Amino acid sequence: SSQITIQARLISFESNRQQLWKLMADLNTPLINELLCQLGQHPDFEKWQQKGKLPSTVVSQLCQPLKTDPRFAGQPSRLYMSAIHIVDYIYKSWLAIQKRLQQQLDGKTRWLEMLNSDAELVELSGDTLEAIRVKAAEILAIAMSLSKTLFDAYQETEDIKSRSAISYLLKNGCKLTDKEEDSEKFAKRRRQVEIQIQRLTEKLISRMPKGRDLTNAKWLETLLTATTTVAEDNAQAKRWQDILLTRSSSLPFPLVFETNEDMVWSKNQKGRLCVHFNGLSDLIFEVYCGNRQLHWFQRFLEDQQTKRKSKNQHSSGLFTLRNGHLVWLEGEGKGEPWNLHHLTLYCCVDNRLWTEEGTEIVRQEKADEITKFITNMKSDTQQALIQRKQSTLTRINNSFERPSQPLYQGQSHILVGVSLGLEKPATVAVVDAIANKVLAYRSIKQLLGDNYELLNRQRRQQQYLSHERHKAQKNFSPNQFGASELGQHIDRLLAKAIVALARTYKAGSIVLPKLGDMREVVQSEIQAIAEQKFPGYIEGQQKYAKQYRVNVHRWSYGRLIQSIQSKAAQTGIVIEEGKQPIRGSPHDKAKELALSAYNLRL
DNA sequence: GTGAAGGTTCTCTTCAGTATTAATAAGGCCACTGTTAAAACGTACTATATAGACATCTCCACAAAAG
Repeated sequence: SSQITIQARLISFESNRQQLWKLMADLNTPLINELLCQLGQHPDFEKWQQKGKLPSTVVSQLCQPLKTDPRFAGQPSRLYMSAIHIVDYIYKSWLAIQKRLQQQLDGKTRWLEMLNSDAELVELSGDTLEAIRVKAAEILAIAMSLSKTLFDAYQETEDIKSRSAISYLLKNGCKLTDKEEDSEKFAKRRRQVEIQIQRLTEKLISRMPKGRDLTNAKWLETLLTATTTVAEDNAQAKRWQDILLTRSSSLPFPLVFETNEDMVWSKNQKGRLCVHFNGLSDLIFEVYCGNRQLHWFQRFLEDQQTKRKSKNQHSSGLFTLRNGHLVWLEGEGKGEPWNLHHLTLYCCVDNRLWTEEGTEIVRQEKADEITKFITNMKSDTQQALIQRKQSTLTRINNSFERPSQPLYQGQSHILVGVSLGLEKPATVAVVDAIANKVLAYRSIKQLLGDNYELLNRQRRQQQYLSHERHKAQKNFSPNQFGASELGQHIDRLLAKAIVALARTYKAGSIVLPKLGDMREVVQSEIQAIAEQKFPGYIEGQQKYAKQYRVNVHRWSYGRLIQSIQSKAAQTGIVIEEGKQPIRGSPHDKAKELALSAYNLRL
């Protein structure tokens, strides 16, 4: 996770900002909207959902006739390209989501079929429980990936004895068990799977990507319709209401510049770094950044100047800058939108390209990938692709003469396990795995140190700000706020503390748990309990454990994992994934998480 | 004639998914019975511990006959 974003304000005189706003809002965003509409109507759309993959070129092909439609014709080539990238990534995202959800629904539907109680397994096997227990002992002795191997063994073995023995073996977590099945805990575990299947089935009714209408013409024409026309029935009037409540999108889609050299850097005579974008060189924007990021923007000019001095004998494949996003940030107050909103550039950089040693890491990664490509790839334009790839492979050998910082060296036998929990967001154990000894624990309080008071602040603000929103909603007041930025701050403080401890003990890796989807587990567990406690009373079921379900939906385990992954990559510490045990305290969970990831190395 | 804008391709994704070890629970009012200590409280079949109205025997003092 070595890619990170740095940002700066872009400043320019009003006519440059107005011209860019009108390009984005009047042409580029309407084009994106049109591409999303046409792409969702394509005759292959239903087979793209089955593959879960979009064709590499279909957005580019749809955009070609639109580039000369009077609605969209006025744009530079890179703005059409940006619109293509926006639309292509949206569907690459959405088709990947739907594909995995469909696989989850199919997987659990098979499990629901093969989850049979011992009373059902007796009939469906025709064998006594001891007989299927012995047959499961044989099938386990052959399947010795074990879970998948049993799922593979189940499907084509139509022999109901072995098929039931696999069912019995899978019910217990791929192992034998002597103890009797508690019939109500089984019936609950069956009911959980039905709820999960239903909730997956409902999630697969997701909407197609909606776009951003900045005119909101549909709202005003619906208002005129609903006020002067009789609704033909309740369903038309409901559709009218649903439109009238829909909020207006203020801001256009950002521009995306996937060619780092489509940002051209310079220093003006007042000494400020400046940038202009390919196709819009007349609009000079001035960089206004914090000094904590200035060294990156200075590097972008130095990388640009280095390759010009070498007459392009360097490769921009090793430019520290990777891509840019050009974004309008919503301004407070009033004005024309190019005056109200603040133009902001977000630059992706790869942190390894800062140093010379890290650049050598990237160079070999580039060289191996391109040598693979050239070997596997072998038309005129496809031969031109090979020649560009071969030019890259030649030019990445030329050095940028970057700062030298020796790479981190961590001991392979020292690991940090990080236990994640709802009550204690992180707990760490430094384990010496060949010694099987814990070198150090730290609690959440020791990780946060002097910041530990922020953790009670978060809980207190989450309560307070929720209640103030609840009160504000009843007044239709816009003053609705929350603690997300404090929560993000805490997760970043924890990430830095964990990695600093890992560096201090020379740990080779940080071990993080494969939590899965905690929210759908908790939500289906609690619903199965509540349906027994409040039969036929839906509101009673939804009130049951409401605050626990809320707490689990706020638990930011993904954001914390992501923050740890970024900080570890910036110091070259390996991340490993392990299985967090359910037994024990957060300290013991962290220790056994660490040691299991060591033993799982094969 | 260095700089600006614009062109071009990048493959296949029949793969990934489906199993545990699971925590005390996460429901709150209303009324309505029915237990469950455990506190408050009428009164019984007893086990003694006296207090004192009476009955009893004993020791000592007086009239009739004989030398």
